[PDB]
Amino acid sequence: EWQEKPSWNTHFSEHKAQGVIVLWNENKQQGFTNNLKRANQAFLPASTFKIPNSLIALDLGVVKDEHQVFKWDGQTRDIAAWNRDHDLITAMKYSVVPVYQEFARQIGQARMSKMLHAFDYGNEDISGNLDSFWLDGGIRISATEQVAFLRKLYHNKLHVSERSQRIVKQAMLTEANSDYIIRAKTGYSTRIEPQIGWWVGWVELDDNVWFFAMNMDMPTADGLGLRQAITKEVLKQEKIIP
Amino acid sequence: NEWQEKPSWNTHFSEHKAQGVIVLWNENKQQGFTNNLKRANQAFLPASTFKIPNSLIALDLGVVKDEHQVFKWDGQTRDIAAWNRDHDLITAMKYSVVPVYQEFARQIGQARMSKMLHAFDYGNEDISGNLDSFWLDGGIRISATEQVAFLRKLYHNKLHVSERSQRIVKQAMLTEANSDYIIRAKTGYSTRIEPQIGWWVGWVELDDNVWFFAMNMDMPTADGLGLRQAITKEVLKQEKIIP
Ligand SMILES: [Cl-]
Ligand SMILES: [Cl-]
Ligand SMILES: [Cl-]
Repeated sequence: EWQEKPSWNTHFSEHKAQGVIVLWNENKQQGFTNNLKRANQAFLPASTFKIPNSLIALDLGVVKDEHQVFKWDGQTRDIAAWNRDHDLITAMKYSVVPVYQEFARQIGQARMSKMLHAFDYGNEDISGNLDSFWLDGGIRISATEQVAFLRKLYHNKLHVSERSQRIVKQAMLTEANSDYIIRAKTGYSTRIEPQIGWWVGWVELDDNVWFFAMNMDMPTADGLGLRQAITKEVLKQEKIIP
Repeated sequence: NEWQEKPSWNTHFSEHKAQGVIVLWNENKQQGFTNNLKRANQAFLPASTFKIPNSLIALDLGVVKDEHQVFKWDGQTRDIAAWNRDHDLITAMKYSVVPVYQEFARQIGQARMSKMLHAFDYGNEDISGNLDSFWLDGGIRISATEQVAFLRKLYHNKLHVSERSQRIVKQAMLTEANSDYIIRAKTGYSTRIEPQIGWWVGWVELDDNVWFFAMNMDMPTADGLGLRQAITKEVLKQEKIIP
């Protein structure tokens, strides 16, 4: 079941922001959100799509392992961190779009489409450009659907090999300390309105896992840091992290 | 492998009234560094750093099925409160839960434990002593440079166990991670046979390189346990490996 916590709206309004956070207590099989309506509203995934894209590329052997080098093609693109060699870990960390656009070209429309359906991923729709449908094409996913997808990934329940799922969860590693581990991926959809930021992932504790997915209106890139900060405010209010 | 002595790093021990060795290995350049070459090659009891090979063996023999399988508490109230509860592989490594791993060793048995440690080229490969305590008070000995040689094989999935077991153990070694680095490591604290020492062994993952490390230091009281990580981090920062 889900549970609306209207009080959670404070963490968006006090930063002059609008958005939704969805939390799922894995032990209790219970979910929470500040707004049920926006929690089920579907948006472009933008770079959160790197999670399923990585999985498919690994499963098909386009990516051999997490340290295989994807050599820069020498084309100077607008983001300097993209204009160099990467592996899967740094391609995820630096959200290196051209690396993932090449994965999509190699996967191809037929296999991309069939795998998204097998994942039950959002509307499972790849309409648009093969190399950009997750930025300006027809694919859409909600915060609650991100959580459903992530829980399957966490439990190795997607129907790719276990190895492919473990490698992707490695590549999602964002923060770890003696209190918690976070595996997650940011997103920033700017190509079509509404411009939004994403953060989806989970928090591993000693004895529970808490899945999360948030999106928020992002008129300016100046607020991108709020994706993680609002999420962390909610986690601390709920005593999930100190 | 190829080591170079940097005696100036001794200040990181002596300024804390400590005595020990740190070994650092630059994977890209295939180059090693240490404050003291002799102690870097001196073998000690591994204590709970043995949980790294013991985990690998237990996973590959199916004694442990996966990293969230529950090891029920055996009902004995031991001195370390964090031990007196159910554990999985992740939390058994994090809280260094010895009795869980003593039961693994009893399930593994002497013949398979010996064969696997020979396969890993682990230290002196000697399992003399009690099957369930030889890494705390038996015959096994391993040096800081040997720890690194072992960890490099694990990092590259080159040890003679399944890739899955190696990936699970590297996940279970996860200690710290941020936007600058990831540390996969394991502490140890050898108290049963003199000289009592502390250990920290592992590696630092950067965007473009991997730095392996193994340190040990004398530990006559538990008061200095935090220096295992703090001295390592002092060296890492001075060398610009971490901010
Ligand atoms: Cl939409
Ligand atoms: Cl992308
Ligand atoms: Cl142990």
